[PDB]
Amino acid sequence: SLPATHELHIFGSINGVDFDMVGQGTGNPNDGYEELNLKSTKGDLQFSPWILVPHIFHQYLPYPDGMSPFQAAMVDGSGYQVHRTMQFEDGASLTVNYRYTYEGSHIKGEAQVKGTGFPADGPVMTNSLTAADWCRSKKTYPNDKTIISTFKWSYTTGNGKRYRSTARTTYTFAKPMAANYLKNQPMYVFRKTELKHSKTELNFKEWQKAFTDV
Repeated sequence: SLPATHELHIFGSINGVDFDMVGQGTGNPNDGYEELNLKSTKGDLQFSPWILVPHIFHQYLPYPDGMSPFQAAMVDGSGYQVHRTMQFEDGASLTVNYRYTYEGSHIKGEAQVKGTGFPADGPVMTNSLTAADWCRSKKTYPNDKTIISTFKWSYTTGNGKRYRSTARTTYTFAKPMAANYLKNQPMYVFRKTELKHSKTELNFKEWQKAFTDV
């Protein structure tokens, strides 16, 4: 059934330096809200925690006329895997692979990240990231077991300057999606992220709304 609570183990390397975080959260699969708390299990982070946004659960995202394909693939237990690639304007790049398991309304996420190419004088490694612009995603369905989502991303720095990226995300479903979804392409989603972060800890929130060009 539809999720209510969730945990995430997110780990890997930024610029060849390992990191690992765990924690819990909750959300509302009826209006797309997610809260997450996470803690370092190997001490201080050596990069902007903002770099983990937005990577830190589309099972919490509803569609205009019912379940999103992600909610559907959790409810029937078939599920889906995720890969995301993101390219930064300063040549950095980042990947993330997700796997989930489901226990009633509880989700367990494993997210493995590899981030490289971040200038040492750059806002990631200087920790000069303060906020995340609103972001529009475009979702398309090239066959019945795949979705592609693409978007432009932007952080605000220290000085009111902007650090950009682009992103392509690939969802791979074990069962064919329902014909419904195939018919309303593309699906857009607007999302805002908030983040409060120490060196070891952070509280994350997301707001999400799916709409067509209708």
